[PDB]
Amino acid sequence: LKAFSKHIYNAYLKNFNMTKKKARSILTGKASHTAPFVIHDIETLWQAEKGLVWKQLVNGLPPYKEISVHVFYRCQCTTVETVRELTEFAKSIPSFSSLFLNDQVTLLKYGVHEAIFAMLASIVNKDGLLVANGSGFVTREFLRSLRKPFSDIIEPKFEFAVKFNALELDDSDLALFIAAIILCGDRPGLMNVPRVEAIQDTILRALEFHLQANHPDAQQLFPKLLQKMADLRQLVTEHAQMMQRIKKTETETSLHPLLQEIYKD
Repeated sequence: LKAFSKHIYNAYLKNFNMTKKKARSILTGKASHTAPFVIHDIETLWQAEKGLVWKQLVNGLPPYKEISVHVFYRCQCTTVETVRELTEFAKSIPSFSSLFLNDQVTLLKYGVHEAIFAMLASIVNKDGLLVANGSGFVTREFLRSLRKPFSDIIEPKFEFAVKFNALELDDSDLALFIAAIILCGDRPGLMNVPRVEAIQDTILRALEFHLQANHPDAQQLFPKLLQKMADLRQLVTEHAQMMQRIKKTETETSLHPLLQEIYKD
């Protein structure tokens, strides 16, 4: 069961560009590494959009862009990229790839944002989060200063993150936690529910034993992670409701087609 756990952890190490270990060494928890440029206002954002590069979007901010919309587009680039990694992470686990492709799409459709938000914590601290593969740090206050639609879709994520990082989980813990969120036999339209439930239960029993070893002193941690999965469920529900309002009221902001395929139902 722990051999199954190491296989999930390696799938994680091979498919994710940023790990909590590496993220923690950047904002300096103890083992400092290197640099992060701070974007805390329009001037520094402009400087980042030149200095730490990025190249791909970065279009004007008057006729149909503006500081707040440009930041939202950046959020989209980031979420679509993490979706690609999550997909390769899932495909790297045998049981997941054995399922018929339609079931794989259904699982990813309803669980990728729950995983994204769980992972967001790894690169978040009370004051901000890293961007551009760790090369930058965007302050929490700056994000809050954005127009009222875009400035409040990210704030609740910080509140989750802070409370989530208090559990002090490591990458090996996260590998299993994310796998558990993706292999959820409770998703709408799942064709083979029994098979999925079976894979999930197995992931959850390996997670439980893994904590037993990894966190021998933490009490009620496993059931606590279970409540978090439930909280993540509600966080995504609120997130989608907010994405709904932006689509209805923010006529100039474009929406990535892939992210459009996820929320549609």
